[PDB]
Amino acid sequence: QESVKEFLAKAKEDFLKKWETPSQNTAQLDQFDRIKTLGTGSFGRVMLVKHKESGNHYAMKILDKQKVVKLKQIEHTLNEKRILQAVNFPFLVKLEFSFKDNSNLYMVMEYVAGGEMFSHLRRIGRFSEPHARFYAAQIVLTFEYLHSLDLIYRDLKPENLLIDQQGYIQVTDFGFAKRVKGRTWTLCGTPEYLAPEIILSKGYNKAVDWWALGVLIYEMAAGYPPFFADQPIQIYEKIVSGKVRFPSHFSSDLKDLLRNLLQVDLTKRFGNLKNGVNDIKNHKWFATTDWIAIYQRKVEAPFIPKFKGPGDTSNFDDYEEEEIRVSINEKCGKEFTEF
Amino acid sequence: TTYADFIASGRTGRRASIH
Ligand SMILES: Nc1ncnc2c1ncn2[C@@H]1O[C@H](COP(=O)(O)OP(=O)(O)NP(=O)(O)O)[C@@H](O)[C@H]1O
Ligand SMILES: [Mg+2]
Ligand SMILES: [Mg+2]
Repeated sequence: QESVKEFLAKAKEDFLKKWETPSQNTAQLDQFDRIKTLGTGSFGRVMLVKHKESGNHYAMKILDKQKVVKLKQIEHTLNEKRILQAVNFPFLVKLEFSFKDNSNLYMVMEYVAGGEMFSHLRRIGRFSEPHARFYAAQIVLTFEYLHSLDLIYRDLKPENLLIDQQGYIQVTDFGFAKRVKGRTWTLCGTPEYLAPEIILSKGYNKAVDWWALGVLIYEMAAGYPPFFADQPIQIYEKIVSGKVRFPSHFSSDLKDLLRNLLQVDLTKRFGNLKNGVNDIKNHKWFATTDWIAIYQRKVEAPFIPKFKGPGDTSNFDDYEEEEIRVSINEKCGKEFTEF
Repeated sequence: TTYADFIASGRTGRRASIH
């Protein structure tokens, strides 16, 4: 209790220095050879690249400025980079470089070669409770860290969780991360993971991350989400109804934890009560969890992904490749001045 | 089964964010 309090105080001091004076322009495009796409999204893609002078591999997120502007994502993109360059935690992907050119924004991260949790989860089907609990503990600690800095993460899902070479989680995709001391209103996230208060255009706070943790633990342990359908609208209807059914194999402890996380009533949702994150850490489902040992990465991982060597992408799906164009004219220069 | 209904649904692949 005393060690954590001090740890968090120092962590905030470190974060605030970088939040106040962010790193900028720490590489350029011709310092890397682009190899293969690791994942695609609405504003661009993430590519495996090799840094020429070091020989190191990295994962380069490329965002088309014009697409960002068209989708009204300027502030979110500025949030993403400002926050990711300032944070430091064992389960958060490291931003190694960032820069921009006439056409694009670039965030170059450590390459996490084990692939998305998503792919392993879908292939294997579901994770056992101890396997799911190992991952869940890392997310609990990560949210304790992020929330202490007044950050809301807002996109927890297996697609945004990478497995590292030691079998631990690296959270990626800070696209919707935001530093906020009051409530906020943006409808964003991923449909299956949205808390009811997001859907109902209520203001909301960090409690939405704890709801999303409930969804993640359920999906990890069940192999499917607690609220699923063919279309987002049908998903939202189910979320707002709030009724959750559990697989026959779920432990009583798991069901109890999930009823308290997937709680529509904010005055009752775990992570949001007087005792905060401790209601979760002290829950019976987590009785076997050594929280400090997880933080220190001393716990044996349930699953260690296959790695053939540097640059191996076997743990990722293949994607269609596209030329990276850079116009001779600067696009959206003023908008992205601080990036 | 709930599993079968999920696997037959259109949202078993990677899910994009919404904004
Ligand atoms: N550091 C990394 N190491 C390895 N793979 C990564 C890394 N960062 C991203 N990826 C892969 O690239 C994908 C896309 O990155 P992401 O930052 O989630 O893009 P996005 O456009 O914000 N997607 P979303 O908002 O979830 O629809 C991820 O799902 C991973 O498969
Ligand atoms: Mg993503
Ligand atoms: Mg995103």
